[PDB]
This record gives sequence, structure tokens and C-alpha cells, in this order.
Amino acid sequence: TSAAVPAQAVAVTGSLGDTLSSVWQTVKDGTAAATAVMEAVTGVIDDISDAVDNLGVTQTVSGLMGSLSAMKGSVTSLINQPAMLASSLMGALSGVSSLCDTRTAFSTWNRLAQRFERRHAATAGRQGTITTSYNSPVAEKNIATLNYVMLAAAQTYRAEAASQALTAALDFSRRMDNAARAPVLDAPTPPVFESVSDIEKTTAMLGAALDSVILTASEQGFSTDSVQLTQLRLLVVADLEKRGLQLAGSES
Amino acid sequence: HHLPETLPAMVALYRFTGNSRNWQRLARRNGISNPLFVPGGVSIEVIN
Amino acid sequence: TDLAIIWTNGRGDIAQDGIDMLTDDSLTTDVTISLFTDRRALDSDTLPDGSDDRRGWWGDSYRDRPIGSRLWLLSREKATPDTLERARGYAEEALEWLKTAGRVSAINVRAEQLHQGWLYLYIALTLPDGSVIPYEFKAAFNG
Amino acid sequence: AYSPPTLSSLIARTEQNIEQRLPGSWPQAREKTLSAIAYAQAGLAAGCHEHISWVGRQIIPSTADEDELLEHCRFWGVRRKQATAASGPLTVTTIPAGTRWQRADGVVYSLAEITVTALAAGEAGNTGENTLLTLITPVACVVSDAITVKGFSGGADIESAAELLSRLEYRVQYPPFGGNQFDYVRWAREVSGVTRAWC
Amino acid sequence: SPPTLSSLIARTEQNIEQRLPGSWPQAREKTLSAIAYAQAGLAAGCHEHISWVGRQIIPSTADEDELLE
Amino acid sequence: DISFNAIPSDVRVPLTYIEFDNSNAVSGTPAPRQRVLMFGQSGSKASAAPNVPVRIRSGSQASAAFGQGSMLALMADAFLNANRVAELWCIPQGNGTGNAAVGEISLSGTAGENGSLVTYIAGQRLAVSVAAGATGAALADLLVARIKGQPDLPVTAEVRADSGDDDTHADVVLSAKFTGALSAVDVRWNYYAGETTPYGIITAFKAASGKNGNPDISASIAGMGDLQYKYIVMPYTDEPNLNLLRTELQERWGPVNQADGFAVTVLSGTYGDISTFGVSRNDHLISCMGIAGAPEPSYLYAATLCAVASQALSIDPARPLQTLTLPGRMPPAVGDRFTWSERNALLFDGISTFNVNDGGEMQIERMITM
Amino acid sequence: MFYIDNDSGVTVMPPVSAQRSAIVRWFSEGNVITWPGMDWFNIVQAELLNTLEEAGIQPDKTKLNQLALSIKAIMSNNALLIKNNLSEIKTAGASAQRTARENLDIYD
Amino acid sequence: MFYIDNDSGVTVMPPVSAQRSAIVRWFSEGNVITWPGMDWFNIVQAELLNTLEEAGIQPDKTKLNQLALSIKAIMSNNALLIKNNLSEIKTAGASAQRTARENLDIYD
Amino acid sequence: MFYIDNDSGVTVMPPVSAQRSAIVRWFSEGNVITWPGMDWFNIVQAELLNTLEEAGIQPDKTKLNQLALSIKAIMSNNALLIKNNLSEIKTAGASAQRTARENLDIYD
Amino acid sequence: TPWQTAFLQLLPSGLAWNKSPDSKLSALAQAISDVIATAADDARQMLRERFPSTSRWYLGEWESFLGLPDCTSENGTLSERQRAAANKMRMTGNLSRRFYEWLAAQYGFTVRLTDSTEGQWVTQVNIYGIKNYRNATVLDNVLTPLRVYESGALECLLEKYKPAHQIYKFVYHD
Repeated sequence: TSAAVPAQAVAVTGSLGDTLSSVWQTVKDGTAAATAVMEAVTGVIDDISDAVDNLGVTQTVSGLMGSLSAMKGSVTSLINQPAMLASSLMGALSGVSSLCDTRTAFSTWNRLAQRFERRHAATAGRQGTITTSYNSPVAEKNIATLNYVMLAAAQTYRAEAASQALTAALDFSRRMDNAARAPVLDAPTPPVFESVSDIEKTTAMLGAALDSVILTASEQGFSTDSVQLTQLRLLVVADLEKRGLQLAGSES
Repeated sequence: HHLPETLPAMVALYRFTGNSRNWQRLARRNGISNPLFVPGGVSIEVIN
Repeated sequence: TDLAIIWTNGRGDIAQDGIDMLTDDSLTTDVTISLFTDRRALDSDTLPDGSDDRRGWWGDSYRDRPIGSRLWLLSREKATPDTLERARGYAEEALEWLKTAGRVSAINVRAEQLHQGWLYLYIALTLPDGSVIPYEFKAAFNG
Repeated sequence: AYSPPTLSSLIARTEQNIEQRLPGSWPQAREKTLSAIAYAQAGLAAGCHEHISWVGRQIIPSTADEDELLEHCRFWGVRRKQATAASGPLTVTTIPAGTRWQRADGVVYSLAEITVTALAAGEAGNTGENTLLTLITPVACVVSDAITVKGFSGGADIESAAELLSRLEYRVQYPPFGGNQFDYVRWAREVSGVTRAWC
Repeated sequence: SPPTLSSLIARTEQNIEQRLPGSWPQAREKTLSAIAYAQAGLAAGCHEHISWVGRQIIPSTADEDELLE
Repeated sequence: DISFNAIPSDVRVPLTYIEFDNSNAVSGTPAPRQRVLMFGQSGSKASAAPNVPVRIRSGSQASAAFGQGSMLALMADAFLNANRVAELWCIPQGNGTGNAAVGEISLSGTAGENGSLVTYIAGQRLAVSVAAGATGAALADLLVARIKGQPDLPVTAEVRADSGDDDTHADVVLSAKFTGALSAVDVRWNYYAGETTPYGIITAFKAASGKNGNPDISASIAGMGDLQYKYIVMPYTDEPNLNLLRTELQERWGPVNQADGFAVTVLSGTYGDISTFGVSRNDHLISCMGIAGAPEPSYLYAATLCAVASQALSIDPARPLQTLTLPGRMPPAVGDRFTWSERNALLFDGISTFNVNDGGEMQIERMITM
Repeated sequence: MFYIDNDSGVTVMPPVSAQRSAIVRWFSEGNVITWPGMDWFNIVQAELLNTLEEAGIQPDKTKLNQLALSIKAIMSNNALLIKNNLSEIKTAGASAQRTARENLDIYD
Repeated sequence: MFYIDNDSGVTVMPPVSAQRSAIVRWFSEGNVITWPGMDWFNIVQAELLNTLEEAGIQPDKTKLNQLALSIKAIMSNNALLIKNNLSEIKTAGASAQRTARENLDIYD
Repeated sequence: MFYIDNDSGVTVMPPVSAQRSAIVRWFSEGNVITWPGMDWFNIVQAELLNTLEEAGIQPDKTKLNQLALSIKAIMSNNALLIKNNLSEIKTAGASAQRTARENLDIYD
Repeated sequence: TPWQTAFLQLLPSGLAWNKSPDSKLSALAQAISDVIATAADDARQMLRERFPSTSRWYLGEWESFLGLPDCTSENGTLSERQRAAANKMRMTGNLSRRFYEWLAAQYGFTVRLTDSTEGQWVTQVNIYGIKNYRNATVLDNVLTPLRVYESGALECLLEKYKPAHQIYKFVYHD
């Protein structure tokens, strides 16, 4: 269905926040583990701030930029307190989503998803190494869970944006009348979602990405996180297949 | 009603009343642990 | 593209083909399922058996429509026109759900008695202009 | 998890998984066989979920049923008080060991005036006063009918589950009792006959 | 330690291939593969419920109400 | 109706008689009447003269007139609970040749958990609760008490001990009420799906290898009398008795003696024996059914088959007997049922076959004369 | 005799748990060391005892060639022999000889 | 089935070690304490599984007489049977019957 | 080879115990937990080696189908084959051929 | 198998469907239902894991919660670890010699607490039937030796659980 996607997005974001708050662990202040965790969190904030700065060319984003700057400045306070860290991160993601129109939402969320995927792949490709032996285990766990949660949140927001773009395109099509009428003298959706092959490619990409995310969630951040991501996909892919392709009333 | 063989609770309920949605009530009231194996020979109380 | 039902020895079953099972994307599977699965008999019907059990499916209360056909009520009949008329009516009622949708245009079903002891049903549909070519097979025997 | 999913949700999720994984797209109204396969899978999963819930209810003696509460008692070393056969006097005047008088109801009171024991160990062995009993196997020494001026007593049924759980709780909770003046008084008073003691 | 979802997929595919000789359910976009994936999802849910049934046997890792009991 | 002799001649007071019945005959008028005849043995204390037809209307009357648990009483009750319209006439017989020993049960002990032990003696299930540590002697005593309590079983039991006090290996010796080729029984401790024996209990059954012989039916054939018994049961699948019955039935069905007949029997044996017996007979008055597993004895199936066939043919003669369910009969195990090709080949030897529905009920898939 | 007579075995065989993995699994001491378990021992000794019982040989602890004797007995029961010169097929009955010859294309 | 079905096992068997003793060795509780190791268990399990594979029966867990069925299946696949009455020669072909008669010295 | 190769074996096989229980016994975990002991391992190993030696093959460590090879060799030494139609009785001589024909009732 | 029977019964009933034990529907039903069969086996073994006397997955947790790993738990035998956990979980008792004899014998040993020889508080623990051999069971590892030789398990146990005031004196007999 199409009306049941935002509720599932809200549920997925809530579950991801809860799993981050439940898995995050505290570390000693002066250690290299704390230094690495600080660097990772600051990097995530940097990615979000870059997205907001790209968004701000046309709009006014000063309030969100200031909030992000304050959160970057107060990193050491947030590391010790897990609930505030996850709550603030999801609030920042929702703030980024609050500045996106139906035109730019898919593009900005795709860019953020790629940016987070780069970091997740880079940090997950190094599993067994003599250098990785030196890193503390709790720091590595607290970094990997954060990376996965950020990636999953970005992908879920991208899927919801795609569904909303489909709705906007169908409303644009519905705008024009269909009845026979005489002409009268007059005196006063993203392009990637217009073609059909483009929609097929988008559906394939979304399905593959969410399937990979679920497979990863089967280990780190398991349980509800995966159950919710599977449901989200079964809803988003169904909506794209039915409304996007309109397989009922389309003849070749 | 007796059962000629051990049936799942859903099938046993549907055969006797025709609405299988209340399939947990039969298992709970009879006292079966696994609803998939409802005993065959013993008497079974079915609510219509 | 679901699995296809293949008839052998008077009893249909799913079949394999190369690596996996044989697949079907036509009305053949839909018709052979809607015709030859027993749906729940009414309260007032007289069952051919001496028993008091009516068939159906545990999912009939989960699938928005009764599953199959009431052709099982004619398990033991004598050669009289009443049974032929009843078989015609039951086939029409079982397959009218297709005509309700747009998957078929018209249904023409007739009943007859061929060589003694044969209940012959001739069901001819009218697929629309866009429907895919249906599957084609014959019942087969072995051993 | 904490709450098992509904069968309707299981059905919808499995059917959509199969449909979206297949290469094609199914029409609006169809009777594809894979739908029935998915419904059967969902039913199997729901039955397993209910069994797992039943299993999870049995891990604490407070909510466990009788059979598993018996396993808990067996582990902890508690015993169950079995049924007690009713016994009493059988006034008959005017003999093998297996002489069994019969009540008018149908129960049997055997020999081991005489204090006879009911063969059955249920409460049924409890009878009122002035109830007669007849002999099934003649002894050729006395008349068959008795009087039993005082009715039989005893005859308790099996120990109930609530009492068994309470006794298990007492066994778990009670403290160790070492040497002490009060403990010596209690030990020297628990014997049969002693009605006062000092330490 | 419940099996992961990928391990469950593999186990279901092995079972299907063993029961139907000469078959290869790992093929992409195929009926056996779809059936295996759906069954793996159901089994993953069931195994998660089993894990939650566990982990409350001891008071240390039990939940709140079970710990109080 | 009510016979004029019902009210005694000594009364002249207004009386207001009253009667109750249970049959299915609604009109009360004499339609073309059916008088099914039933051959069968009767145990001791029968109090019925052998070889003379007796009219029975109730299972209680049949039991009181032919003893408790005798195969004639069992068949009469099975037929009566399945078909009410027809009229029953039963002719008791004597004893066979062999002894009455049928076998022994052996039970070990030291049960490891609470449970229930179910024993299917002759299709009748006896369930006894097994406590935490009940031993073999206690379980055998309980089983013997249950067997003696229930009289409808065609067996009586006694208990025998062993030198192994613990792990008692107690033996329950069984003995049939009537002596004949049908005196054997079959035990299947676990029949349904969920049922199982408690862990730690060992059970076995040893059956005597002696061979018996069916009673002769020449006297019963002579005493049948001049009547049209539409369906005969006769659960004696023996060559010398079949010869006499077929000779009498072929003497009937002729133009000179216009009296009809038909025999339905059940042969409980392996596939080769069933096929050979089907090939052997070659007559058009007997229609026997071959079975393999048969937890119940053959005469129960014969009685129920006769009941359903008689009702379905009296209602409408020209209607096939394809799909009818024998009410309350236990089909064989899944592994012992014949396959489709085996049934197809069995229909070519005159042996009618059966089927099993989606439920546990069994169908009468096709009925064919020999 | 053959079974566990070390006064550590139960009289009734415990039920065998259902199949978990389809592929063959072997033992390894080095990434988790494996343990045999009761099912493996029970299955192996049950197979050996079932072969012994199929051959009609009662187990006895003194002898240690009963598997070879069992195989030889299965041979002598269910196979033709070179030292018999087809005698086994001709002591059975005349129909056996008729079938053998008509099979070998030796008829009237 | 007959292999180890526990969660502890490796889908690839570890290679067996090289030979160390040329004389037959045994177990002893007492005078050196002995431990089984993976090699002995793997060898026994592989022998049973390979016998099953040679017979052609796939291993199953519920059944226990599969070794006896394996021996009987090998017996039928390789040797003549009393019940069959020399049907395998005919099944093979006509030249087989010709050569069988030739060996039995039945000329035209 | 087939025996223990962990450098923890005894060259002389320790004697077996007596026969203690008359009924069969099976492994269990929980009663008391079951332990195999040296007797069970020794019996199983000795029987496998005994059948391997009786067939005529010496034990080896590399090969892993030696039970199947043993069954095949026992087959080939004592029973008629299918590939060898009747060459065994052809080689046995003329008396064997005449006895086979006479017992098949092909004479005079 | 009962699970495949349950699956077949769940599947629809009619003429088109073949539920004979040799058809493709049955052959696929077995594969479909075996996974849930294994799941049910795990959920059933949780009932055995409920107690520390028989637990195998949760031995580590039952030992961490009880603080078990100590002298009375033997070297590596899983049976002895289970026994130590199952005794420590339900060990509460008095200081009497009868109770100490019972506690010592519950671990498999055999001692008797006889009167002193030199004082009044110094009771004599006469230990009979000394045996340091423990047979390897089927639960423990494949690499463990057939016999594990452990000594001094009873000594430190009794010294740990001895009365505060009293001092024991151990004597070994045969």
C-alpha cells in the first residue's frame, strides 16, 4: 500500500534509535578508543553538515547548521550519554528531511546514502588484520553499530522519498482533465521518476540495497531492526510496482 | 466431537464450525500444548 | 509465474523441469485449481457420502472467496439429465469469478453423456485481446 | 519475540515475499498455487510460535503446569503426598489374610474388633457410622453382614498443585538452623510425647 | 546463539535440494529460491522467539518482571 | 405396528398404552422388505440355541442373547449403529477346532516421567496413566483391571509375574472368548500421532503360532428356512464354507426358487493372498473386500460394509457405491495401504477395494462382484 | 555383550533428535572442538546390531568376527553360490525350473 | 543422518594425519591414557557413509538398518538371487543369454 | 591406519570384561551420564579390522572405501556374478556343467 | 515425519492435489517443514536447559551467576561441572556430622566423621574408597583422555564449608 509507508518509516527509525541506545557503551575519556569514537562521530556529523550545506544554496538553513555545529562542539558530552547521542542524531536526520521538497528529497537522500555506504564498506572490509588486532573491541563495536544505523536510516528515508515522489507524479497526471471541451484563448516529480525503465532500475536498486541492509542487520543491530526493514521493503517495493508501473491498465 | 485423526487446530475448527479465525480458543480450552497436533481419539469441545 | 499442475493417473501434482519445478503464467493453472478443489457445501445440501462432513479449506476464512468448485457433490450419480444440468450449473458458478473480472469475456459450458459411463463437460472461454497464450497439455497415465 | 506475530500478518508477509521474489507480476484476481503454499507455511509458523509460548510459560514454578511443576519438585528434592487408604474397626463377632469385606456401594475393605484397611486410597473410603459390610468370600465361621458401629476414617486424596507449590516455596526459602537454646527446645519438643523442654 | 538469516537461507536451500534430487534452488529469480527465502524468514522469526524464551532462565539476564518473580 | 395381543385380555379399564422406538422407518408401512442374515460364533453362556435364526432389535438384546463380547454380538452392534432401516436375523454357531490361546503381552518397568500408556487390544484403546516411577507389575495390574472392567472386548486377561522383581517383565496372558480362525487379535500401542509411551517402558507382544478352523455351516444353511434374505454377511473366508454358501445361493437366484441373496465379506491378508483368493472364487453373488493392516478384526468391517451397502442400495438400486464412508471404522496405517496401481490391479481380480479420505474416514471406492 | 555393559547405559534407547544440517559434517579438534554425543554412538551401535540381527546371529562378547559371519550368512541366505551348482534354485520347486529355462530361452 | 548433526562440525573434512605406528594399537583406560581424536571417528564414519554411497542409498536419520539394506543392495546389484531365478542375464540382453547357454554347453 | 594413530595406543589389546547385563543397553545423557570405555571402542575397531582382514585386504590409512571393497571381494570370491555369466561353472569342469544341466532337467 | 503430515493437512483438500507419500508435494513438504522441526527441537531442549543439572548451552551463565568455578568443580569434565552447579544451587544445611557425611557423599565420595583423637574440636574425616579416576562421558570433548586423574577435590571442599570454630583432621583408608 501507499498510505502505510510513513508509519513503517517512523517505526524503523524508532527501532534503530532504540537499538543504538541499547548497544552503545561508555569508554574511558583519555584513551585511543575514546579518540577513535570521537573521530567517527565527528565524521558522521561532518557528512550530515555537508548535506545541509548543499541544501542551503537555495534556502535558509542557518538554524540547522548552528544546531549541528553545537552538537559537533559538544561531542565528548554525548559519547558518555548514549540516549542523548542517538536521539540527537535522529533529530538531525529528521531536520534534514524537514528542508527537502519532493523535487530534491530523493537526490539528497541518495547522496547521503552513498556517503554513508562508503564509510560502512571501508570500516567493514577490514575484519581480520594485525593492525585491527591493536584496536580496542568496544570501540570497534560502538563504531560499527553507529555506521550501520546511519546507513539504514538514510536508506529508509530514501525509500519513503521515492514513494512520495511517485505520489506527486500521479497527482500531476491527475491534474489534467479528461472530458471533451473546446479550446479558449488564455490570458493570465524528479526526472528519474518519469520514464518506465528508470523506474525499473530504481526498484531494482532499492530492493538490492534494502536486502543487503537486512542481511547485515541479521548480525549487528539484529532482532526488530531486521523485522522492520523487511516489512518496509515489502511495502515500498509493492507500492513502486503497482503505482509506478501501473501493470493493470497499461497495454503494450 | 471426536477426531478420526490428529489435525491442526485450524483445520479441526473449520471442519466443525466453518470459521477458522478463532483457532487459538479451541487449543486453549482443550488444553493442548502444540495446536498443530490436536489429539484424535479423545473428546474435543468445539464452540460454534 | 507459479508452479503448474500436471495430471497423471487422474490426480494432479506439481512437476519438475531441468533444474527447478515447471512454471506456468497462464489461465490453465487458475482454471484447473478453480475447478478441481472442493469448496464448502451449503447447510442444506445432501452430501454424496453417508457422512456429515463438508470439504473446503482452512484458508477460506482468510482468502475473501471460497476456493474451488462444488463438482464433488456428483461423486456417485446415475445416468439422468438432472446430474448433467447440475454439473453445468456447478461449473458455471465455479468459473464465473473470472467473468466477474476482466480476465475472460464469455463462458460457454455444456454437459453430455459420451460413451456409456462418461460425464463429458465442454467448457469454452473467450480470452480477451491482451491475454497471454495459455498452457497446453493432456492427461497422461503410466504404470 | 515477546509477542508472536498474528497469523494474518504472517500470511500477508509470506505471500508478498514470494510474489516480489518471483520474476513476474501476479494479476489482481488469481488462484496461483504458490498462495496455498504460503498459507500452509504461515499456519506451520503460527503453530510453532504457540508451542514456543507454551514452552516459555514453563520455566518458572509459579506459572508452570502440573507435569513441569513435578519436574521442578523432583529437581529440588520435594516429594508429593500420595493418597492414603482409609482404615478403621469392623465389628463382627461369632481367617485368611486376604479376607475382603464389601460395602454396599462396591468398594472392598481388606484384612492385613479387627482394624481393616480399604483397598482404595481415595476419599471414597471415608464412611459414616452404622454402615454394614458383606463378605464376598465366605469364611464358614461368622455371618456375612457386619455393623461397623464407628465409621471409617482417614482416606485423603492426592496432594494438590497449590499445596505442592507452597511446600516447594517453603523448602527453598527456609533458613539453616544451627545450635541454639531455642532450636534445642524445638528439637527436643518435636519428639512424640515430650510436651515441655528447657535448654 | 540462534542461526543467522543467511545461514537459515542456506539450510532451507540444502533441505530443498536434498529432498528433490537433481535440483539447484540457489538459481536467481526462481520459484524454489523464493520459497526458500520465505521459509527462512519465518524460521528466523521463530528462532528469535526461542532466544527470547531463553535468556530469562537465570535472574542475571532476565527481564524486569521475570527478575522480580 | 402394535400387536392386538399387547394388551392382556384380563383388563377392561381404560389403559393408554405407550411405546418408544428408534428406527428410521418413518411410514410404518411394509415397503419391499430387507432381511439381512448374519452368520457368526457365540461365546460361552450364550443362552441361545445354535443354528436357528433369531430376530434382534438392539445391541443390548444381542449381547444378552449371545453373551458379552461374542463376535456375533460385536457384529450386530456394529451393523445396528450404522443402519437402522433393515431387519436383522442372526444365526449363532459353535466352536472351531483350535485352542483359545491368542498370545501374551510383556511389559518392563521403571518409567522415567509422567505419561499415559495406550494399548489397542483389538481396535479398542485402553489408556492407563503412568506415574513418575510406576513399574511393569503395577502397569500390568492396571491393564488387567481395565480389561476385566470392560467386557465388550473379545478377550479375557490374566497376570503372570517373573523372577526379575524390578524391571518386572510382567506378562498379560490373553484368551479369546470364541475359538476359530477369527480368534486372533492385533496390538498397536501407538496408533495416532501425538500418542507415545512414557520413556523407560518396554512393551512387546508374542502371538501363538497354532492354527484354528472355522465352524461348519451346513446345519445353519439347512436351518436358514424358506425366506428371502436379501444380504448375507457370513464372515467365514474359508473354502469349504464358501463352497456350501455358493451352492445354496446358486440354488437360489434360479427361476424355480425365486429368493435372492448376496454375501459381503472382508479378507484380512497380504497382497498375494488377497489376489489369489480373488482369482480363485469366480462367482457373482459374493463381493469381498481385501484389507492389509486392519487394526480391527475383519468381521467388524464386514458388518459395517453390509450396513452401508444395504442402506444405499435399498434407497436407490441404480446408484453407484463409489464414495461412501464406513461410520467409525479404523483404517490401516499409512504404510500398509495399497497404492493406486495396486488397487487398479486388484479390481481386475474381483476383490473390491477401499480408500482413505482427507480425514481419517475410509471410502468404499468401488464394489465389484467376484 | 556388544552393547554398553559398563553399567552406564539405559535399557530403552532415547529418541533421536531431528535432522539439523543436510550436508555431511565431520569432526574437528581446531573453530570449535566437536563432541560425539549420544546420537552418534547410538546410531553406530544400532546399525551394527541391526546387521547382526538381520543375519540371524545373536551377539556375543567373546567373538570378534561376527560382522564377517553376518555378511557370510547374508550371502548364504540371499544369493547364488558357486559350490551349490544351482541346486538352491532347483530344490525350491518345478515352477522355478520352468521359469529359469523359459528365461534362458530353453522351451519346447 | 548418520553423520554428526550437532552444531559442532565442519562441512569440509580435516585431512587425516600420516602413518605413525606399523603395529595395531588399541585403547586403554589405565599403561598410557588414550584419547580418541578426530581421525578414528572420521575414518569409521567415512567407511559407513561410503558403504552406503556404494549401495546407492542416501543416509537418513530415522532409519537404523541402512547398513543391512546396503549389504542387501550390493548383493542384488552384483550377484544373482534365488528369488530372481537368473533374470539379470535376460535383462542384460540376448548376447548374455547366448553366452550363458554357451557356458552351460547347450549347442544347436 | 584404521587403528589409533595418536601415539597413545597399546600394542597388546587389553582383555575385555565379562557379560554383566542380559538385555541391550543404549547411550544416554540424563539416571547417570554414559561413558563409552575402552571396551566399546576396542570391539568396534576389532570388528572392522576383522572383516577387512577376512575379505583379504590389509588395512590402510589413505583409502576410505575399504568396507565397500571388502564386501565386493567377499562377493567375488564366494558368489556368482553378473558380468561373469556362467564362466565360473564353465571353469569348474564338465562334471559341474552336467550336474547343472541334469538338475535343471535338460537331458536325454 | 509428523511435521510433513501437518503441512500436508494444512494444504488444501481436493481432487487436484495429490498428498500420497510419494508425490512431489510430499517431497517438498518434508524440506519445507524440517526447518520448523529443528526449531521445535531447540525450543524443547530449552526445557532441559531450565535446570543447571542438565544444561549444556547455559553452563557458562549458570556458573557465572553462581560464582561456581572453584575447587569442587573438576578439571574439564562437563558432568562434574554440571554436578557442582546443581549442588551449589541447592546447598543449604546445618553443621552436624550427619549432614556433612551426606553432603560429602552427594558428590560421589565416601567419608565418615569420627570422634577426635587428641582434643574435642578436632573431628576425624575418615575417607574410604578413594578413587581419583573420572571416566570421560559422551558429553565432554573429543580430545579429552579416556580417564582424567584428579586429586584433592574433597579436601578443600570440606575445608571451605567446615564450621568456623572447628578444625578437621583427614585420614585416608582403603
